[PDB]
Amino acid sequence: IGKIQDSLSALGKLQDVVNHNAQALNTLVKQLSSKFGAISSVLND
Amino acid sequence: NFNGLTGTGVLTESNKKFLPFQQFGRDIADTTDAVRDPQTLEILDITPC
Repeated sequence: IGKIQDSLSALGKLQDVVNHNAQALNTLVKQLSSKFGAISSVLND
Repeated sequence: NFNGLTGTGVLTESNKKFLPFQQFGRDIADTTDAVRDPQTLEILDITPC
């Protein structure tokens, strides 16, 4: 059992969950700077 | 409105240092988060309300 710490000091399956949500939130925000063929991308301008 | 920059938020004293030609700053994802007052030349953060 003592050897277990040496193998740690693996958890990529846990980091992938964090990465997948961070990437969807970074993409969702970036998609606001798109004109989609309009004159501008800002509803006040 | 800072000479064209239109927005809403709370203005507070900042601790950033612009280069001596830059008016305003943006954060990651390209949204304005700091401006410089044209008259007093001080950097102010813009936080959402």
